[PDB]
Amino acid sequence: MKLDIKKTFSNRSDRVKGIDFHPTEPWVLTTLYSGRVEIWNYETQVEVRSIQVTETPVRAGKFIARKNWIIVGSDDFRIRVFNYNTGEKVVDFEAHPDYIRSIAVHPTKPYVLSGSDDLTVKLWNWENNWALEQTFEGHEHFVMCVAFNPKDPSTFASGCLDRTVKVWSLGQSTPNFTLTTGQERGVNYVDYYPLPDKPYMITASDDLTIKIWDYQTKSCVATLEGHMSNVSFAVFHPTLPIIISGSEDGTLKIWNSSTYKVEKTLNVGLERSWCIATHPTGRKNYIASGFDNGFTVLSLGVIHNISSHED
Repeated sequence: MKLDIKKTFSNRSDRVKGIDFHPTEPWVLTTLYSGRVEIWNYETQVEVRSIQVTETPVRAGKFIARKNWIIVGSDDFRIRVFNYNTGEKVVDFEAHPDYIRSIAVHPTKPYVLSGSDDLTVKLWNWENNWALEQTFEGHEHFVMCVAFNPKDPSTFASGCLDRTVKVWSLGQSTPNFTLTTGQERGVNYVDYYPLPDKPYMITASDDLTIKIWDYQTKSCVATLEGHMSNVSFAVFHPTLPIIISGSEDGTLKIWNSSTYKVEKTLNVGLERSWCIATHPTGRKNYIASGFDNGFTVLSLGVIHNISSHED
């Protein structure tokens, strides 16, 4: 209901394009516009590893903690996987002949999805030598974001500058459905509400709007306005009744996920916001965002009756 937002750690660096939390260690992975990737322990404030991977932007990065890996994608067209304990480069392959925008990791099968400016999503299988298993075609502009449905990870969503979201089934060449968003400058980000109580998705656009979608009715539930520049992302928090968005206006916004009204605007002083992560297990309700001048990790904390000053 009412939240106390605390700044756990902020680190100034080059522009953070991708970010991810490790599920069991208090670490965040950041992928930078300079071609560097970094892992930081945000509780001790100590850098655990850094790698100059390339001299092009690294826009996408995720942990594959069950394999002790990070996986990153860069504008030089390549996907690279590193063991974060040894530093070994496990694989290095051309994934797409254009920029890689987004990487998603399946929760229980050895699958990774990549979305690209080449108009496609690709599925890679690490238990079959990182083979290209399937290319999902049908989008008509840059594929900006890919995300598995955490409630049914045999399906996933792609968001695209062609103004659509497509939801797909692994193994099938045509989408289960296509959502025409009416966000006329395209979709930069798509995410799922993670719990069973709502059949919802969410998109963010350069047209300054965030939209909530019902995948049963294929309808727009709500439109959230307030950002003054391109909206880079918007996500449902996995446990708290809020949506979190970030924008080239330099702010994070927190919105009520029931009424869709804004609640807070946070300016953490790092210029434009590009990316978001939420802790996989909800530990301390940690969230993290990457910006032009670095990243911040925040803890969310619910305010109970003793301190909420309701009387």
